[PDB]
Amino acid sequence: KRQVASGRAYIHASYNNTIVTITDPDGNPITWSSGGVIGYKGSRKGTPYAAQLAALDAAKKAMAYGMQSVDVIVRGTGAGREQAIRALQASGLQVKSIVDDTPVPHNGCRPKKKFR
Amino acid sequence: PITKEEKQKVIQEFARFPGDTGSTEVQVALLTLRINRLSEHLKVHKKDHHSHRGLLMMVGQRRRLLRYLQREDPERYRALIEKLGIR
Amino acid sequence: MRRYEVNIVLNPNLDQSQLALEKEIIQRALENYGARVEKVEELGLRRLAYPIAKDPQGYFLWYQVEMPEDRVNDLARELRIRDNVRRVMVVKSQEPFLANA
Amino acid sequence: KAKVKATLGEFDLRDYRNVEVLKRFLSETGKILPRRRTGLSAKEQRILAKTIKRARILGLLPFTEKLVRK
RNA sequence: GUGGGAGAGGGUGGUGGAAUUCCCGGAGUAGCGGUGAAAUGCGCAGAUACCGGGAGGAACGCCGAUGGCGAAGGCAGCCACCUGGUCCACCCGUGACGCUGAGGCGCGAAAGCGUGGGGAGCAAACCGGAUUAGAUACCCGGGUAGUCCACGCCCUAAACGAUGCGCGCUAGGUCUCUGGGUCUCCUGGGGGCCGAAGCUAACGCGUUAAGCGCGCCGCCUGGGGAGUACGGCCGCAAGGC
Ligand SMILES: [Mg+2]
Ligand SMILES: [Mg+2]
Ligand SMILES: [Mg+2]
Ligand SMILES: [Mg+2]
Ligand SMILES: [Mg+2]
Ligand SMILES: [Mg+2]
Ligand SMILES: [Mg+2]
Ligand SMILES: [Mg+2]
Ligand SMILES: [Mg+2]
Ligand SMILES: [Mg+2]
Ligand SMILES: [Mg+2]
Ligand SMILES: [Mg+2]
Ligand SMILES: [Mg+2]
Ligand SMILES: [Mg+2]
Ligand SMILES: [Mg+2]
Ligand SMILES: [Mg+2]
Ligand SMILES: [Mg+2]
Ligand SMILES: [Mg+2]
Ligand SMILES: [Mg+2]
Ligand SMILES: [Mg+2]
Ligand SMILES: [Mg+2]
Ligand SMILES: [Mg+2]
Ligand SMILES: [Mg+2]
Ligand SMILES: [Mg+2]
Ligand SMILES: [Mg+2]
Ligand SMILES: [Mg+2]
Ligand SMILES: [Mg+2]
Ligand SMILES: [Mg+2]
Ligand SMILES: [Mg+2]
Ligand SMILES: [Mg+2]
Ligand SMILES: [Mg+2]
Ligand SMILES: [Mg+2]
Ligand SMILES: [Mg+2]
Ligand SMILES: [Mg+2]
Ligand SMILES: [Mg+2]
Ligand SMILES: [Mg+2]
Ligand SMILES: [Mg+2]
Ligand SMILES: [Mg+2]
Ligand SMILES: [Mg+2]
Ligand SMILES: [Mg+2]
Ligand SMILES: [Mg+2]
Repeated sequence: KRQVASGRAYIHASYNNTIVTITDPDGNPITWSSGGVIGYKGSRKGTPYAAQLAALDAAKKAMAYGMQSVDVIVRGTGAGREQAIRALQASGLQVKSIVDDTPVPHNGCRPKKKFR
Repeated sequence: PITKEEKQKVIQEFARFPGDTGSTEVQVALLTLRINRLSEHLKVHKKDHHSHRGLLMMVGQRRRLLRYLQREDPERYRALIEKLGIR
Repeated sequence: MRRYEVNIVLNPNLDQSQLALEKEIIQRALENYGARVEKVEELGLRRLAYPIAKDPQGYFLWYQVEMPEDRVNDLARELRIRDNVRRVMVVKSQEPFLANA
Repeated sequence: KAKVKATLGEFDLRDYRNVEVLKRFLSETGKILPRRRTGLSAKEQRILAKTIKRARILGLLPFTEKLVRK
């Protein structure tokens, strides 16, 4: 009910999950999917198969609003971070560009015991 | 800090003769000025401890030269101390 | 008196009434702190590398002065007071160290 | 590959205001290149690091950028 | 003395962006998170993910190093003020003024204590969920003292180079920081690696000595008991010598 036909796609890939949002060129989202939106429940979400299916679910949701041109943004490292990109180029959506924007601090916040 | 303008003003005042740069009187004069440049810097900045160390080494060196002057010629020692207001 | 360099970046939306005011204000602040101005370079509209005050550009000034040293930080305080004034960076002057000479 | 100082002129290493030459020493991101890629000396790189940080605070050089690839 | 030089040396104020958290709004559905799997937890009062705006505290990515400074502890954004140490060139000045150093005095990471703040993230204790034979733990979700600041205590350490300080002497090669120089190099002062003579029980050290010597201080004399008991000094206490 929007008829955007162009916009951005953010891929937030973690080791426990990979999640995709589709927005308009201003940043406001349209639809989205994840490893939990599709049937997968547990650790299966941070797998490259789930990352592929979640990417393709949001793509078909964006076809409803009429998306054709897609700029891709990626944040984080995770199993299936690349399988989501590869799924998106062949999603019918013509991929405009791909940018890695994973936020890196300047050593400002003390990490949890796990990360040290 | 301590510019070469103020530096020469002291050397020529305490020189035993024109051209004298290293007399015991001149060294103690020079040392004592940086004593006061630091002791007035340490009235404030009481938490500056690393600069406090350099001060102790200057006093030790100043008293080391005064203890020497005492042994060789006690008069110029009194003429020096009375001129600097020490001890 | 040592020799310094002053960098002032202000809002690049001012007309001439506000631009002349902001700068003659800077002149007034330099007089009150005893800044003998040696030379001036005005770059003006320049593309910034990141948004500053939500604005993508900045109007650039540069002064080289000779002033007493103790008064510098109070001079930096006096300049950031103005709303239009955004960046104030004061650096002690140094020799142009050459490389690949 | 070439090195920065190799393909360059005689420039002021303490000038934080010359972005055109300082843009050469930044990577694709806003990062500062290692010595291996700049061909600079020990004392030279230490001056460049500080002068780039000066340009960063003046909004002339970026703190960080976005990679377009992968 | 003079003239130069490098530096996360220190203190004070100021200041910049990235990131986390929280708040506000926009937009947006059904889960996010987390693990070897999971569950407590959070989510329809609308989270996670996205854009914008705001607040707050703490820590400084790349540069960054096997690097530099410091007596040791230890010191990383940037700017400025105050400031310490040290190194080189000149061969100018004083004319043994030197070295060590029982006491004393001062410094002394972290933790802990007091008063008053501050409190984003992290996180003893503790609250939970798991795992397990059991979990008083590692893994997970929360979370107070505390970590930060000011002022005053505390005086411990693998406070490590497990090597006290100063000097003189005794093959070099090579990597490096920073000066000077007649700038393939020479000459100093630091920081590394090989290795002559030699030392060492061996590993290894070897112009930064653990070599040859000299001066002075500290300390050692089998393990457990025991850094405990007593006494003393110090401390608000914990406790220290
Ligand atoms: Mg999972
Ligand atoms: Mg302002
Ligand atoms: Mg410093
Ligand atoms: Mg400092
Ligand atoms: Mg909201
Ligand atoms: Mg549920
Ligand atoms: Mg609920
Ligand atoms: Mg619930
Ligand atoms: Mg509820
Ligand atoms: Mg708050
Ligand atoms: Mg590093
Ligand atoms: Mg050193
Ligand atoms: Mg250490
Ligand atoms: Mg200095
Ligand atoms: Mg002579
Ligand atoms: Mg002579
Ligand atoms: Mg003589
Ligand atoms: Mg001594
Ligand atoms: Mg003692
Ligand atoms: Mg202590
Ligand atoms: Mg502490
Ligand atoms: Mg406290
Ligand atoms: Mg936590
Ligand atoms: Mg925990
Ligand atoms: Mg078992
Ligand atoms: Mg149980
Ligand atoms: Mg032993
Ligand atoms: Mg010995
Ligand atoms: Mg040279
Ligand atoms: Mg050497
Ligand atoms: Mg042998
Ligand atoms: Mg060896
Ligand atoms: Mg020796
Ligand atoms: Mg031995
Ligand atoms: Mg003993
Ligand atoms: Mg016994
Ligand atoms: Mg004990
Ligand atoms: Mg007794
Ligand atoms: Mg007792
Ligand atoms: Mg008592
Ligand atoms: Mg004890």
